[PDB]
Amino acid sequence: ASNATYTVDCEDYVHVVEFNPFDSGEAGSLLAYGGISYVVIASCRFQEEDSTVEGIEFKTLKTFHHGERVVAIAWSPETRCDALLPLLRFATAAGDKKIRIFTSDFQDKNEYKVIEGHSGYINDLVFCSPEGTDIASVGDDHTCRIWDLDGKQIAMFILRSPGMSVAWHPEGAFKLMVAEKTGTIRFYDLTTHQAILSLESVQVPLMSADWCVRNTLRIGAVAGNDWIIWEMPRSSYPQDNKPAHADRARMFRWSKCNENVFATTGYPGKMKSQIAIHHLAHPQPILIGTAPVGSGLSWHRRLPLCVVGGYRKLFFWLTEM
Amino acid sequence: LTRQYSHHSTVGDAVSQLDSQLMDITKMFGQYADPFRLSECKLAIIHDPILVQTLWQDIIDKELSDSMGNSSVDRMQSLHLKITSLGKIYASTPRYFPLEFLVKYLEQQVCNFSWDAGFVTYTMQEINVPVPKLLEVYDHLFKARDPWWSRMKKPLHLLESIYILLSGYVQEPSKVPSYERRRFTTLCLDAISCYLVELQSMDPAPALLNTVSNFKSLQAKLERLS
Amino acid sequence: QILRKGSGRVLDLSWEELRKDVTLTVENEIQNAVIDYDVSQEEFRQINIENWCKFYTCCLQYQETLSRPLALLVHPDTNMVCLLRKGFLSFLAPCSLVEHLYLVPAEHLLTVDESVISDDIDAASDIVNLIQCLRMIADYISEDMAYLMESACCHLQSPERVAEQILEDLIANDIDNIMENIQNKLQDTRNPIRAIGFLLQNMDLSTLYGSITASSVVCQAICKISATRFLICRDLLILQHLLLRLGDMALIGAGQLLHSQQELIPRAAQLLLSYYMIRWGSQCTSGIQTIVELFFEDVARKHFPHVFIQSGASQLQEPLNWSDLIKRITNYLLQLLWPSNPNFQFAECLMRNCQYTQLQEYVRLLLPWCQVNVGSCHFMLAQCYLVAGEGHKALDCFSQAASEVEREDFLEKLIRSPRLQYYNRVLRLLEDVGLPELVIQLATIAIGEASDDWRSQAALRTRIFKHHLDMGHNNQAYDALTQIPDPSRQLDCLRQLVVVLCERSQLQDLVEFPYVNLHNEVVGIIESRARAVDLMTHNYYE
Amino acid sequence: VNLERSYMELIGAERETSRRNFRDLSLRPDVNLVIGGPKYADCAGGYCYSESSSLLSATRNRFLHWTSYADTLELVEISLDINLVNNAVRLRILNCSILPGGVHICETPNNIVVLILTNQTVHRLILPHPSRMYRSEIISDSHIQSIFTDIGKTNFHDPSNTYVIPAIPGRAPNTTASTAWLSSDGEALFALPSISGGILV
Repeated sequence: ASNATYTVDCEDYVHVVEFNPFDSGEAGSLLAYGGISYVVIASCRFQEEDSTVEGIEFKTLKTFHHGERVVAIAWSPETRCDALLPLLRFATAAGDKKIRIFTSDFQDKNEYKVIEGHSGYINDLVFCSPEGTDIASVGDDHTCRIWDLDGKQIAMFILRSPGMSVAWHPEGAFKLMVAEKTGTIRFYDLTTHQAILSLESVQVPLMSADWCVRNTLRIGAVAGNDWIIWEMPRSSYPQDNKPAHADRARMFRWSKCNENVFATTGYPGKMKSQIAIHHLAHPQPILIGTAPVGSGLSWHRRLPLCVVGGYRKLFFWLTEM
Repeated sequence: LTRQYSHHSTVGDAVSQLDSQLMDITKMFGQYADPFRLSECKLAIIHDPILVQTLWQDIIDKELSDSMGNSSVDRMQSLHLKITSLGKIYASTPRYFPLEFLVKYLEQQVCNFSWDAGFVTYTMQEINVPVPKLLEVYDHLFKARDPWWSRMKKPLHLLESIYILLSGYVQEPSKVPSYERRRFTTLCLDAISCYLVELQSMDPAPALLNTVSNFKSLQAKLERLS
Repeated sequence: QILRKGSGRVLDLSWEELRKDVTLTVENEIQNAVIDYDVSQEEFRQINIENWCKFYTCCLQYQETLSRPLALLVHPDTNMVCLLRKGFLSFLAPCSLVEHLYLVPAEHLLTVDESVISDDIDAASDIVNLIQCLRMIADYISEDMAYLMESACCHLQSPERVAEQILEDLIANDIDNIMENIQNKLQDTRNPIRAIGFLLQNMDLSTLYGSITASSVVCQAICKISATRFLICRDLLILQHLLLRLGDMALIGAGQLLHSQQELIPRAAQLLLSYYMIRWGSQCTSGIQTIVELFFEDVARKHFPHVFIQSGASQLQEPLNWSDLIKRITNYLLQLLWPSNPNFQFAECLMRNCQYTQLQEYVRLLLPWCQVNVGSCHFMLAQCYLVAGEGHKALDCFSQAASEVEREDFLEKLIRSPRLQYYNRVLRLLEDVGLPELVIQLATIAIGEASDDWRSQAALRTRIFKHHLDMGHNNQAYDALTQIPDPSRQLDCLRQLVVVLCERSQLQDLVEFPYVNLHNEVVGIIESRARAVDLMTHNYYE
Repeated sequence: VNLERSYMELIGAERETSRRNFRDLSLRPDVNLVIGGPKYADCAGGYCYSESSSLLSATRNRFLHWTSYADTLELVEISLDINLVNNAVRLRILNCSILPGGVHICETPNNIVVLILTNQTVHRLILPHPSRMYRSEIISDSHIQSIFTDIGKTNFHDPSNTYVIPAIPGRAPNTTASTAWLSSDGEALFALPSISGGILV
């Protein structure tokens, strides 16, 4: 088990962690993490980006009182730290089945809006517009729902099982990916409000799916114990299927810098949650990390670096390319 | 394996062919590998581990039906002797003897047939497995928290087996070379302190109170021996 | 076989294998039909439809050929009737009276012997006229409207509001004056409500027949009965809302008003919701089995020797009658499936089985309208959430299930204060999953329930101490240790704290921590280890 | 009298992905392939055992069915009580088209006798009666054999069991009418339309 390259202390348990995938106009990479009753927004700078930094410079920028356990965080594309018009916008899902949109100027103006209408737990959410006006959410009510920033439901797709992950297509307009617990991944067009296509996993339950940003034909997921890769439009069947974890895989995320590298996490388990970093050319994980109990997995935008939340700590692994 | 496969008959042809002429290595390996288990002989001739462990378990099973048809204690003794002789055959090789798979699997059989708790400790000491190495295996198996022991309604019986190992050791100290005894007694006091903390975290009962009393008495005797 | 153009020996493919095999075969034909790299999305969709259509029409032509009619087998002594078709065997089973009347053609419905429906000729005639109105609705329901009702059941929408919307659309589109014809036949019905109540009431050896064919035939009988009776219940609800809007053909009436409102609303609520729940339950081993066939084989069938004995068949000399026995088995199975039995088993079996999803959906569809096994449903749902990693929702569901703990055998078997016993069980579960933070939170709640039992409080506080120590929360572990009421356990926890902090080299915290009269216990422990250990020093002496 | 007026069709779904491992048996009678012979329509039939209604009988809820098309007879034993092992046989009578209604089953105290008429041949099959197969009340259910289990041991080429219909007085062409039975003395009899308009026995 590799030790984490960097470790940052947190006030409480980290339930979710997400790097800002967008350019905020700052030299540092923005990071959001959700606790039991709060969301923290921080800036991270690494020695690999700036030779004036020894290891990791971690600065808390803002803390938002949430009052509920945060389960998912989505960054808005409008998020900017530019000194002329700073705007922080992100969405959260929590155990109360509500979405909260937070807006801040990083000064005194801190607003949040509550969106209601899911009848079950929300499992995942994303901003599903380049303009950052629309939010997609999925949950245990067997719905995928589309919301404006006004909290009005624009659209609703009835699922055949609980929606487990949702992702916007990185290049193609109007394409939403929805991963269902029974192994089906569906693609929806938000203009026509129609399902375009599905993929099926060989294993169940399907727990997380992500798009490869560097190769928009590739989808990766975790189902049962295994990680699964599809290459579109070649087949509805997996191209690759290999073991990820000895007992239940939970999260899958593609590296933002390398189309052959991805991370998986094991389920919040008695054997301390393993992070496994995989490279498609290798039959085994290139790195196996241990986090004592960790939830959330996110990749840095530029560096070959991933973060996992744990017990009062963030753990960072740099992958040698 | 003769005695194993209902006295294996083919083992007679195999032993006569092995006596009638000298055999070449390849022929020997293939034939005997597939035919009867012989990982200790394979190790000796050369001089998948999981597959070898599975084959050893299958060989033990054979002994087990032969003995199904015998006295509960007679069957036990038969298996003891067979295992002992064949382990002495592969004693110097650890790849031809799953040290961990074997202890786990035999303790599952002790639970299934419900035998004595001293059995495995006594058998491994008679093979000349060092008491420190045997304690390391038991401590590892206990710390592994295998759900199997709880499913069999007998984790306290597992810890009683551990107690029996350690008691045998106390009572016959020459079983550990004179040059390790101090370090080993300290290791026992540390281990017992951990076991007493875990036992005091569980619910109270007569049998538990007797086991706590036994370990406190043993701690006080080890402190006098240190 | 024909699409592949290939002489491959068809392996006895499993059905999942056959599905993958169809998919890959049609995808390959689509990829071959896409000649240009720049196909518009519309042209690609059109090509996809054309290729699947072509495969489907091919399956149809073979199914037509296998479906070709053979002959009849009638057993002289047992009266068993079989329809021999070209591809399969069908059995003819007697139809129940309600299904007979709904399904018979309108021309033959006029020649039914009213004496068989009821000893009461007028009740028999009213049932006949009602069934004719249900059919005039059934004949004008579009597929969009039938789907809108089935969608409403699946999405747990109110079937009543949806029956009303369907009725508005039927009236907006009444080109043939059908509403006038239904109105005219309803005027010929003397007591439509008694006829409605009769319909609703009639709709409300273990080794033998253990085969998969018998299991499928029996469970298909259940599916068709439940589907037919779901439509009858939908059309009956729309008709009941029309009868309410037409009933205003009069003043409400006080006596009629009070009596009708209480009686009808209670009966109706105890009616449409129950029918919807039964339909949802019906909708919910090298052979393909349905979840109902699985439940029948594993649970329901084991109870049939009791159903057979309770019926007064204490004479082992009565011959087996097929008609009586199938009707009894199917009614008893409907009660078990119908969420009206305390069995508490299909959901538990799903929780202990690899499948969980289907069990969540089964409980979702059942819980709003079925009041039988509600605690057992919450227990099953809690297991599904625990396996899904949603431990807080699991705890809420386990807490709801605890209330049916009164007169409960399954929870009594675990025991052979009740809330503290339940929390001790959930604590063992959270320990085995390896979630120490939640174990601390739950053990802190369980100390509140432990009120006067200092032994349970000592055990729970020792457990909190252990998990804080294992997590490295040294201050919180020390605080938990000071709260232990048992001095013996407190000393053993103190020994564990001193050892773990020394091994972790966290010597500063250990210095800060204010031991009471036990400063010399530490020196005695370290001295006992020091002298006991070898000359090679570490940091005990230091 | 519950006047059970209507019935409903219940599909006994053969959901076994095992096609009932049809013990394919091919009979080659000494007869030539008639090119352009009458195409008979596909037909089916069934037979119920004596004492099948008796709760202590070994024949309880047991019956036979068959389908015949062209040169092929598919025979099946079904029990509603127990899954029978080896309960399906596909008999192919090469070059002979099975007559519509040409299959007859007769029961005796010791045996089940299957009598088969084709366009050109008559056949007799002798199977053990279910009551003679089992001498011990202690049989585990998972191993109850069909009467067809030992069908591959019957000598079908025995002249006691197969006969070729002579051309004169012979059978009338394009007729489907036939019947077969056992006499009191255990003899097998087959009746068909003669070319002369009489009955050939």
